[PDB]
Amino acid sequence: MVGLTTLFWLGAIGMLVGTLAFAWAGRDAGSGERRYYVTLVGISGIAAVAYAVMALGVGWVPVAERTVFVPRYIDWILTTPLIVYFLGLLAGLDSREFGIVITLNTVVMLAGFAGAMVPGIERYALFGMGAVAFIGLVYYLVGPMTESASQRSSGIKSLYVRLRNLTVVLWAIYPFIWLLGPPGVALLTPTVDVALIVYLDLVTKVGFGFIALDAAA
Ligand SMILES: *C/C=C(C)/C=C/C=C(C)/C=C/C1=C(C)CCCC1(C)C
Repeated sequence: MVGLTTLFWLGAIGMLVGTLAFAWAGRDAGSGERRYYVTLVGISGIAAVAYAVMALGVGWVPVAERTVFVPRYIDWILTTPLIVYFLGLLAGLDSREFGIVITLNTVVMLAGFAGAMVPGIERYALFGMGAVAFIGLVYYLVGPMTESASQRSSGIKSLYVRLRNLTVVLWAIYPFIWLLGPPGVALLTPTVDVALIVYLDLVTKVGFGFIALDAAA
C-alpha cells in the first residue's frame, strides 16, 4: 500500500522537524535544564527513525489475518517512558516515585506489544493487563505527581498541568484505537488506523515539545 508508506513518511518528516527544532532550542542550555531539551530530542528522534524505517517497508510482520508494525511498539516502549520522565522532572519527583511511574508505564507498553504479537484470543488478556496498568499510571499523574508539582513556581505548576491534560486525554484514546483497529475488532481499517496513530504520535510528541518550548520563555 502506497498510502501506508506516505503516512509513515509524513510521520518521519513531522518528527524530524520536531527534533531539529528542539535540538536547536536546546543548543546553548544551562547545565541544569539541558536534560529537558535532550529528552525531548530523544522522544522525537527515536520516533522519526521508527517512522522512516516503517516507511521503508521494514517491520511489517503478519500475525493472524493482519500485519503488526513492530517499529511502532519499539518506539513506544522507548519514548513513552521519556515523556513520563519529562513530566516527572517538572513535578519534582525523586528516584522513588520516578521508579514507580516508569515501570507502570513499561508494563502497559510491553503488554500492548505482546498482545499485538499473538494470534489467539489471549491477546485480549495481554491487552487487559495494559489497561489496568494504564489506569494506575493516570492515577499517579493526576494524583500524587500533581500534588507534587503544586510545590513549584506558578510557571512550572501551570506547564505540568497543561502537559498532563494533553497527555492523559490523548493517551486514553490509543487503547480504544487498538481495540477497534486490526489488533482487535478490526472495525477500523489499517490505513485509517495508521492515520489516526500518526496524528496522535505527532501531537503527543512534537505538539508536546512545542508547548514546552513556548513555556521555556
Ligand atoms: C509517542 C507515543 C505515544 C505517546 C504512545 C502512547 C500509547 C499508549 C498510551 C498505548 C496504550 C495501550 C493501553 C492503555 C492498553 C494496552 C494497549 C495499548 C498499548 C494500545
